[PDB]
Amino acid sequence: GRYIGPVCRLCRREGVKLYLKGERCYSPKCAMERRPYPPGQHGQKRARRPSDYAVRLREKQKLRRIYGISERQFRNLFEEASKKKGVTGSVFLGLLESRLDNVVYRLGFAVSRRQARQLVRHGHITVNGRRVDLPSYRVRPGDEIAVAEKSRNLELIRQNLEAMKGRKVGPWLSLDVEGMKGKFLRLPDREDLALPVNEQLVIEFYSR
Amino acid sequence: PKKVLTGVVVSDKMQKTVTVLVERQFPHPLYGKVIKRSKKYLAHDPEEKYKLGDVVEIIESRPISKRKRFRVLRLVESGRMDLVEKYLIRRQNYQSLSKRGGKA
Amino acid sequence: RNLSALKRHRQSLKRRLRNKAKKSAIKTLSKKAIQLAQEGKAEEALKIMRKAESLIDKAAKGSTLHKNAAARRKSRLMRKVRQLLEAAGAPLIGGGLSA
Amino acid sequence: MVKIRLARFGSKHNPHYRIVVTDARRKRDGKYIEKIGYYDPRKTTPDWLKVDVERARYWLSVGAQPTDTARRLLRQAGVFRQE
RNA sequence: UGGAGAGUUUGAUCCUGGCUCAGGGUGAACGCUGGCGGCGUGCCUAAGACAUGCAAGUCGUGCGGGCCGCGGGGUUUUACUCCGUGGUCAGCGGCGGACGGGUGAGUAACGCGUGGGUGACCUACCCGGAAGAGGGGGACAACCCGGGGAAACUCGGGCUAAUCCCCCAUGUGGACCCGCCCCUUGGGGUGUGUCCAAAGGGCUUUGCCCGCUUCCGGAUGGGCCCGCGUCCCAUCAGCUAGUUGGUGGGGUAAUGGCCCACCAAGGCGACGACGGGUAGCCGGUCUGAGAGGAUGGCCGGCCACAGGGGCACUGAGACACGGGCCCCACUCCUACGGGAGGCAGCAGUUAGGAAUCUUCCGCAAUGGGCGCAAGCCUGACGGAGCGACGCCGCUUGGAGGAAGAAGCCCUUCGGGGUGUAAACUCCUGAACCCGGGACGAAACCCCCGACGAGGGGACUGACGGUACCGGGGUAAUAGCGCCGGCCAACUCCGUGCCAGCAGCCGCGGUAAUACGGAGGGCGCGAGCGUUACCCGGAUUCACUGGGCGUAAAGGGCGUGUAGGCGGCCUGGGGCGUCCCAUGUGAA
Ligand SMILES: [Mg+2]
Ligand SMILES: [Mg+2]
Ligand SMILES: [Mg+2]
Ligand SMILES: [Mg+2]
Ligand SMILES: [Mg+2]
Ligand SMILES: [Mg+2]
Ligand SMILES: [Mg+2]
Ligand SMILES: [Mg+2]
Ligand SMILES: [Mg+2]
Ligand SMILES: [Mg+2]
Ligand SMILES: [Mg+2]
Ligand SMILES: [Mg+2]
Ligand SMILES: [Mg+2]
Ligand SMILES: [Mg+2]
Ligand SMILES: [Mg+2]
Ligand SMILES: [Mg+2]
Ligand SMILES: [Mg+2]
Ligand SMILES: [Mg+2]
Ligand SMILES: [Mg+2]
Ligand SMILES: [Mg+2]
Ligand SMILES: [Mg+2]
Ligand SMILES: [Mg+2]
Ligand SMILES: [Mg+2]
Ligand SMILES: [Mg+2]
Ligand SMILES: [Mg+2]
Ligand SMILES: [Mg+2]
Ligand SMILES: [Mg+2]
Ligand SMILES: [Mg+2]
Ligand SMILES: [Mg+2]
Ligand SMILES: [Mg+2]
Ligand SMILES: [Mg+2]
Ligand SMILES: [Mg+2]
Ligand SMILES: [Mg+2]
Ligand SMILES: [Mg+2]
Ligand SMILES: [Mg+2]
Ligand SMILES: [Mg+2]
Ligand SMILES: [Mg+2]
Ligand SMILES: [Mg+2]
Ligand SMILES: [Mg+2]
Ligand SMILES: [Mg+2]
Ligand SMILES: [Mg+2]
Ligand SMILES: [Mg+2]
Ligand SMILES: [Mg+2]
Ligand SMILES: [Mg+2]
Ligand SMILES: [Mg+2]
Ligand SMILES: [Mg+2]
Repeated sequence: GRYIGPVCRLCRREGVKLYLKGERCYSPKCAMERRPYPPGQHGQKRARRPSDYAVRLREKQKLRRIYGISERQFRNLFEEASKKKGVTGSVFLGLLESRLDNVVYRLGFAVSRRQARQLVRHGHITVNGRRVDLPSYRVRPGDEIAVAEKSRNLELIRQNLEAMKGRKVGPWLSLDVEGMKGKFLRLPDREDLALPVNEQLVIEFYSR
Repeated sequence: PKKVLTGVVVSDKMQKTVTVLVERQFPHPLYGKVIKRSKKYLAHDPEEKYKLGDVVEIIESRPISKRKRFRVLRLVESGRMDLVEKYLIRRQNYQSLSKRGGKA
Repeated sequence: RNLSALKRHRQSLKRRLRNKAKKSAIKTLSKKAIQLAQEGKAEEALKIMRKAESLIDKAAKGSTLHKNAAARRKSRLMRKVRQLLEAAGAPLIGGGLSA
Repeated sequence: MVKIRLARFGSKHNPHYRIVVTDARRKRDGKYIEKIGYYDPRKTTPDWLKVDVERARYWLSVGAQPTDTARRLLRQAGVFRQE
């Protein structure tokens, strides 16, 4: 699964500006401009008061789609976030952000996270040493995350990483640019994230 | 430890044996009220000392016969017809309750 | 067919007879002792009782009886033999019983 | 007869034996009498063999015959002061 | 670290109340669809019947042989006979076949669970301690003749060995009766009397290894007894002659009415006896905020059964799944007299069914039986095979328009959608192709040392050239259900209470977002739907946590038995209740 289809149609079904096209987005075309109305032949009509249910579903879909993962796999994390100690709301995001495919997008190795899960599947990424071809691998703090030695000098790599020079990352990541590495420092806070979602809703949706 | 129950000799009508009624006072599983159940024990009485109406401690013992598995440890209090009467009348009412109310 | 652990079976039958005979001795030999005890034959009664206790402990040794089986069979013997010679007799032979 | 053997506890292609005293009649992986250590043939940890050496000499002192391939684990973890 | 509600009785309302929906679960099946691995899992029916193959043996270091050999002897030579060593076959004898593997039929029961009892007992092999083996005799198979039977097999006669059987002797010690003792259920002593021990093999042979005998402990395994717990029906209220108890005897390892002869007349029941229905119990499992409800499938413990019914033998242990006997019901052989079988062992076949797998590999690892060992046996087990049956991880990178003779839509060809969404801009490179290649395996054994002492560079891999690792490299499967409210998702055409849909309310009668297409949209994705069942919502059996003036519900009224319940004060007791310590609550 992992969707794999017209990405930018859902960029506007959900509503807010989504960044799954990578840097294809900043050039006025993550579908955002021109037509900010939902896909289909009914995109331009005034909708009605959505049931309190809808706005949960709609808010939860944003979160699932922004990290682009299976619902089957998405729900499995929410269970182990309520089961875990501490605030169930933010724990969840700490785990989404902890997924390796995302830690590669976050560390600006690939312009898109969607385009970055394929980067991992093809074993271009190491963790503390050994290769890892698993977008599901949960990075723990202290894990230095680097680019493959043999596979180092490549097309999208050389380009993407050079444009990352002169850029900083989240306070929970350090990065070495001229040696492509950088540890995973800390599980990010709710404040440390700029996510256009109200997770409290997303809990409410599953706590139905 | 061989268990030790205490109760009332409600029957002497046997050769070297006495029936001892033993009550147990326990709280109810779901409903919590305290309830009173009981059962009769056949106790081994050698020199047929313990007579009817007496209150004895019985003790778990090597088998003497079918279901007769207790020996009378020691006497506690002497006689008390009342305790037996409570038991006697319980069996009296049974004469009703049948297919009808006969002339008995 | 033919599992040659049926050798085991025919071997049992050989054994079955040995016990069956061994204790069929005790039966008709014990019976004799208490018979002579009920007439107060005393000397005969113990001369027979003595060899009957022996024949029991013997049968115990192997497999026929073993254990308390031989013991109580021995006890149920002497107990009865004595209580028959004590009905006017006096163990004046002094064979296999304590003074 | 009471023995000291290895009971299997890993998974498919992952042997994890567990060192137990048990009656020999009883099945391999059933209600054993007492566990006194573990074995890991793949040596995947720094401690791939452990055994309560005190208890071992108890059960030995009352005739627990150990398997030839479990004996070698005890000689190994110094259950006998051999030299 | 834990609790959501909605639709539906009305012209409208508030109650009451049922029905349905949203959640979680599955050893599932059915439809459409189907790429990859890993790990689990897989007759719920017929405990119906079963072809074929394999599934429990082993020991020549217990004993004597038979058959096919080969060699060395005694004789001048042959005949006759003596000794040694190969291969093979069964017999005698020891240990094991009572474990392991299978099932859920039966059982409402001390069967199971939990906690105790055993002065009421047993325990092969294993461990520790004390002591002992001297002398005689016997038999039955194998074999050797002979007879019966179609067969399965069976009968008579003769010989022989042993760690097979038996009589004497030794009595450390043990058992028995009877006593002077201490204990107190049959627990320990102690005296006189009687009674009972043994086996021999092996070598590098007079001193080592494996055995043998009696006894005391330990450990392990087990029998029996008791308290408590354990489904529904009262339209099942009375039940019971071994029935209940006693003295005595039988029997057992041991208690007991377990069994027998006599004597007494008891025992049980509304706190549910007796009868009937259903079911293997538990650890656990699903659900639930919890209290509770449902369940007992994999795995582990216990129990019961091995075509149905009954029975003993052997043994430390069996009422004995692959042992014996008898009856019955089947299926075979049958020379009609008779005989032969028992997959609920692993596969496998047929039947029934909506539905449930290979007649595969291996002794390498683990475990078990026997053996001094070498080794053997092991469908226990370790792997593989089939099935989206389950769980988890993973791929189908994605930057380019629109020509209906009955399927590219949107107002009678009209206004925009599909949608950045490619049959072709870059980039990485599942499949696939070359090469390396496992861990799992070190013991048993032989060497040095006190034939357990760091020496085994003895030998050992079914899985499997598999996994993993490195090099080469191709844009490379997407379905399914939904879109009237509950319930996320709306438009056109066809159809006119027809064809149909439908979980509940309901939609269709010519302008249908509800039927059937189409375009578009939502959900989920190697899966998606349907059916079936469990808990949930359901405070709808209300212990937490409901009710009865009119909604369902106060007995027509009384008298009173059992039971439930009980004013004020003081004192003893400590059953309920509370607290501390502790043993148990395996995995
Ligand atoms: Mg044999
Ligand atoms: Mg009405
Ligand atoms: Mg209406
Ligand atoms: Mg209304
Ligand atoms: Mg079945
Ligand atoms: Mg030979
Ligand atoms: Mg042989
Ligand atoms: Mg019944
Ligand atoms: Mg019990
Ligand atoms: Mg003969
Ligand atoms: Mg002998
Ligand atoms: Mg002698
Ligand atoms: Mg049943
Ligand atoms: Mg059958
Ligand atoms: Mg039978
Ligand atoms: Mg035996
Ligand atoms: Mg016997
Ligand atoms: Mg049986
Ligand atoms: Mg058998
Ligand atoms: Mg069989
Ligand atoms: Mg089978
Ligand atoms: Mg059929
Ligand atoms: Mg299979
Ligand atoms: Mg083995
Ligand atoms: Mg297997
Ligand atoms: Mg190795
Ligand atoms: Mg070997
Ligand atoms: Mg060594
Ligand atoms: Mg809606
Ligand atoms: Mg429909
Ligand atoms: Mg129309
Ligand atoms: Mg429609
Ligand atoms: Mg509809
Ligand atoms: Mg999946
Ligand atoms: Mg309820
Ligand atoms: Mg509830
Ligand atoms: Mg209430
Ligand atoms: Mg109500
Ligand atoms: Mg009315
Ligand atoms: Mg009314
Ligand atoms: Mg009234
Ligand atoms: Mg009162
Ligand atoms: Mg009061
Ligand atoms: Mg108290
Ligand atoms: Mg406790
Ligand atoms: Mg536990």
